[PDB]
Amino acid sequence: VMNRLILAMDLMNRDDALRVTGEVREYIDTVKIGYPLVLSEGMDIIAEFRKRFGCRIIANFKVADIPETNEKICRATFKAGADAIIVHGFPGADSVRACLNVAEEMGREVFLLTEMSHPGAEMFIQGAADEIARMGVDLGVKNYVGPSTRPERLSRLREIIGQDSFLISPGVGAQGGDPGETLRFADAIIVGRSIYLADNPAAAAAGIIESI
Amino acid sequence: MDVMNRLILAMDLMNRDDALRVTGEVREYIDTVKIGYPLVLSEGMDIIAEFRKRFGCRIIANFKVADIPETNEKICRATFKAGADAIIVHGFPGADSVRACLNVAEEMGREVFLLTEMSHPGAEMFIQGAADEIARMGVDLGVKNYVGPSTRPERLSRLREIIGQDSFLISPGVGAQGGDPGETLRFADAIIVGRSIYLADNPAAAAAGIIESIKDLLIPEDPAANKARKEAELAAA
Ligand SMILES: O=c1cnn([C@@H]2O[C@H](COP(=O)(O)O)[C@@H](O)[C@H]2O)c(=O)[nH]1
Ligand SMILES: O=c1cnn([C@@H]2O[C@H](COP(=O)(O)O)[C@@H](O)[C@H]2O)c(=O)[nH]1
Repeated sequence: VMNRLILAMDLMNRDDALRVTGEVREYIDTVKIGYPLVLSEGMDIIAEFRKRFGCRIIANFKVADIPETNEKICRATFKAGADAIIVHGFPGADSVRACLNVAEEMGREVFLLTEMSHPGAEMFIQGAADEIARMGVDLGVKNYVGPSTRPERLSRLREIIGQDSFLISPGVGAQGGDPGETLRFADAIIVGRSIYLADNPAAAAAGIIESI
Repeated sequence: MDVMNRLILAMDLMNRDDALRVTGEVREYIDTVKIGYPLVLSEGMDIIAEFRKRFGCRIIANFKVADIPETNEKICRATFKAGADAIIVHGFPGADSVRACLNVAEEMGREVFLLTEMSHPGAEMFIQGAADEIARMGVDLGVKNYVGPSTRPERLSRLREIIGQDSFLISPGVGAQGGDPGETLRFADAIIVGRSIYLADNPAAAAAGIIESIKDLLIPEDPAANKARKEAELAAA
């Protein structure tokens, strides 16, 4: 099946970002580009990564606005070339639907963020996570994001979304999540700092590929 | 901060030429412009510095920051380096995520606006239920600027009760979203208007008309005087 390792490229300058992604090109086929890089180098960086690496791109933009603005953000992001975009479910169904409509029109994918992996996630997001996942199912969402740091929550999310839904999980490495335990429930893991901060990113990526 | 005429333009057009033209047509009425991702993702972050260079207006980056602490810090640094005076941050992700933003703003001398409740229908599903707690979290963290819904003025008064009168509160949803400017300005310090102005056949006339409606509420310009006014409005509410 698919490669189970996704690189979160959150370096903030083009030279370092391109150099490091190039070094691990052999180990990953999907790169998640977020605002740290986009706000520092521009949306054109998406097209450049696709040209240089031939990878799929997930725009980790945590879309969380009203429907009208969400539609605009998705349209600009897919025109820039991203294959998928990560959307927050907490702002509600209408906001998620606006994203899905644009994705359906352009043949792209929406990933719904159900529960985040950081400590602060326990304050409000965790309590809404199961309902958000259910909302996703009701809306026809097929791609989800869940926390590597809480495997029991990942298990519960998997129960709600089913075996056919695709689940990716961040929080591996720097945040404390374990690749193996995470992959008992998620289809793929997201790894950022553990790879990109390393003196030898290729060796770091290779090591993760090894343990899984 | 003090917002001229209590009106903030939400400039969500997606091309530079139209955005600069409309803002230029209404600059005599406002001194605060809110720029979000529709414009930034289309024209680049350099658009913020261009607006500051051209108009001298205050710029609030409406980025709805909602990531983990580490990423939030990066987004705020990049945004403030680009010229934004303030940034809007979501509180649903928790206290550590908001704190990360506040620390950068404190270090760089900028401001953080905490979004407590959104104005769209979907806000009722999860946000509204967490809104009072998010506002209290903001108070506990030292947050001094907030965003609340013009579409639910009664929710705004409750929010105002939690944050006090010294906190600055702005509110979107007026115009296209159907929000009530009059009831909203009993509680918020300023309203945000996007489409009703930028999609108008004459943006300047649209802005002028809204300001006339605001001036008719007889809201004091002096902060101390409006504080007294707001205290009485809240007691009545
Ligand atoms: O619940 C979470 C936690 N983290 N991330 C993102 O995944 C990456 C994780 O990076 P890291 O491996 O360096 O901690 C970063 O881009 C981060 O914003 C999410 O999208 N959701
Ligand atoms: O709770 C809300 C609702 N809307 N907005 C934003 O405020 C503006 C309102 O625009 P409008 O006047 O065209 O409806 C847009 O930029 C929108 O993303 C918020 O920040 N928070």
